[PDB]
Amino acid sequence: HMRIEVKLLPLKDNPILPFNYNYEVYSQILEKVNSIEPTIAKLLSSPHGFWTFSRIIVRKRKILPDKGIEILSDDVSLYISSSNEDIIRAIAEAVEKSPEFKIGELSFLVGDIKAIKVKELGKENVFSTLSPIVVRTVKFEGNKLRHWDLYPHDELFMDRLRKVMILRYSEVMGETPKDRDFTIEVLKFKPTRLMVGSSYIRGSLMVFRYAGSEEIARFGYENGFGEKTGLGFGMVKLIE
RNA sequence: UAGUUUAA
Repeated sequence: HMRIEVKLLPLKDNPILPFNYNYEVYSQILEKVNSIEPTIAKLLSSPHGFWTFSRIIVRKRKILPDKGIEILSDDVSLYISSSNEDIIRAIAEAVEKSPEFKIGELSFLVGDIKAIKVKELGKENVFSTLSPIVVRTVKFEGNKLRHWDLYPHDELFMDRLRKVMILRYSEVMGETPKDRDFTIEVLKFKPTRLMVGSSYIRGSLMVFRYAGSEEIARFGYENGFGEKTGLGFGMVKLIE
């Protein structure tokens, strides 16, 4: 398990961060790890989800629903996480090498790059969503095959996430997970829709209590929960 | 930041 904080610096003044920055941040991270390691940057774009990143955390904010989030604080930080040590490596160097970010009209400098300590998984534990968890099912509109975004109150929901994890864990850990049973009781929730390119993505910010696997947890902890983790979704933090 | 606008 490896988790890092990347502190960012705003320029110029009265900085305003759009809410769907979500996609771009990932795009730029893919350029940056590309130049220095085109080979490891293939895992970044992998849909099977070898990593996660969080929202850009803004500690002092004024929320102005028209324009975006107001930055009142010196620096804002973003947290990348993953199970295999070598992606974090790539990104550390990659961004420290070309620390120029722009999301919409807000340009960014990479201030320091630290390493976050990983709070030891409990026996039974609780997670807050550090970036909205996504889960989807196939849905047909007439002829073509598109997908439909799920929320915890949809019933299929709990059942996709079981598949989505077991699928993902076998597809990276390389083997089937020993114990496949888990259940998550949902303590909080807010839905969100974020933009990517021309399309939309709906996912569930939420707090919740997970029980029933060492690895499914240790795994969802490192690489996040559900689908599309690579784009900045699924990352969780463990509060108790 | 138990939180972040907009609800196919």
